Amino acid sequence: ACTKNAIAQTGFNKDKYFNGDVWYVTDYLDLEPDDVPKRYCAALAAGTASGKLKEALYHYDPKTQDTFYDVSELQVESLGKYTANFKKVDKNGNVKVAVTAGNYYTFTVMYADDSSALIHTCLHKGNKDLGDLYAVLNRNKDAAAGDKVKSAVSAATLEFSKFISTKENNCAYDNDSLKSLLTK
Ligand code: HEM
Repeated sequence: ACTKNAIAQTGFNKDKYFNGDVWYVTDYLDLEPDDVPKRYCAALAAGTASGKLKEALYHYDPKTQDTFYDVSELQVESLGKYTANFKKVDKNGNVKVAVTAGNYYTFTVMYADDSSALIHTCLHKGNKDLGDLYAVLNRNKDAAAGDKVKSAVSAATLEFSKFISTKENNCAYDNDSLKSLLTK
């Protein structure tokens, strides 16, 4: 179940966030913690491609090796808050599971600057959801969370100490695929 109406950053700069570059998840918190593994790897690219607002996602379970990519065109609900219907693709953008009604995520940018961000997502996959999932992002996959983003975690009435880091999982990413997938 998702339970939070995440508030988007006041003054969110959409063009900076959606600049075509990659964001790495460094830390995450699911309010239903058993919905996701204790060890995980994830990243995304976010950009406008031929006028269309896009995200490309990458998930990797470092223990099971379960791997998947997704592409979505985001619809705007308000500045910094989006609804994304996703398609599972291979790294080259070939469709494995087409877009469908019931497959979407919400995506709220709670805080962002040039290097760091805090997001909330609620994933819906038919009648399943994966809970309220918060993620700390950085442009540098190895960056420890700094004071701007940690303060934003506090401002959301969360505790950064409870987030799970992705940093000790040997995560290696294909940035080229993420960038190219924005067009797909
Ligand atoms: C920016 C952040 C994230 C977004 C927008 C997001 C989005 C999604 C989407 C769209 C799917 C469905 C993929 C498909 O079936 O095509 C998915 C699945 C999944 N995500 Fe995420 N995710 C994010 C971060 C994470 C993180 C950090 C974790 C783990 C800690 C995670 C764990 C999972 C798992 C385990 C699944 C598979 C669910 C299933 O097998 O049905 N995700 N996510």
